[PDB]
Amino acid sequence: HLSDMLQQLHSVNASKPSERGLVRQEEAEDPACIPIFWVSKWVDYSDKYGLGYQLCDNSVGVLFNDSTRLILYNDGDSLQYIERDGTESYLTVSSHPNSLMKKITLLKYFRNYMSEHLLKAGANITPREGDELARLPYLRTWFRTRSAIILHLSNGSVQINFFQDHTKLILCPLMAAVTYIDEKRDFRTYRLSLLEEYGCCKELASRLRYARTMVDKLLSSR
Amino acid sequence: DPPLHSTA
Repeated sequence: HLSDMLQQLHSVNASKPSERGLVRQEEAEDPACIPIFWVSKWVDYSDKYGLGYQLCDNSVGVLFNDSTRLILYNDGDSLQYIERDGTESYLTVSSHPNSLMKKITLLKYFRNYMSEHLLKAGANITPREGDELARLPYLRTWFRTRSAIILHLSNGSVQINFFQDHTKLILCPLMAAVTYIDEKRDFRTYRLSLLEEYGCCKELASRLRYARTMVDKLLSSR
Repeated sequence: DPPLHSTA
């Protein structure tokens, strides 16, 4: 879907949504497209350990330097491990697996740190309804630019948090939608096809051009 | 102690 995201972001930009006679992005709204998952907290420690993240359901994930991942579930006991090829495994905290015991204790540092010291993003927003027992999405790859950090998940999502103005950009290619969060922390969910029809402001257009550039980077860092 | 993290 990373390639499908290019085709959606090409059409909206080729229509030039800020250069219109009258901008009406309120008419492009669609609240029923709100994502199920997004990254609420992150911790860079890739110089030693890896990047750790927290999803909106309080689940904590961590991506190690050798491209291996270990996720802890919402009950605080269930552990899912993904290997350096995309192979998944299931085990528990109390019933201690000795081979991963180092990574469990490292995960715990990330988990404690985020619950104690960090601020939750998109907090007030009510998430979308999903299958209760379905699998969690993990982190495929990430990179940092000057202006933003780019988070690419395993469910097709791409999230882009901007550093200076605290704004965030969630891209969902499956039902073709974008969820915006401004600096004053107000959330709006848009349909991209309707964002062509009716257009948007300058800051939404300049960040939808910038997102497209990050997608091209995500295809090139492989 | 991390060098970098999300909004604190």
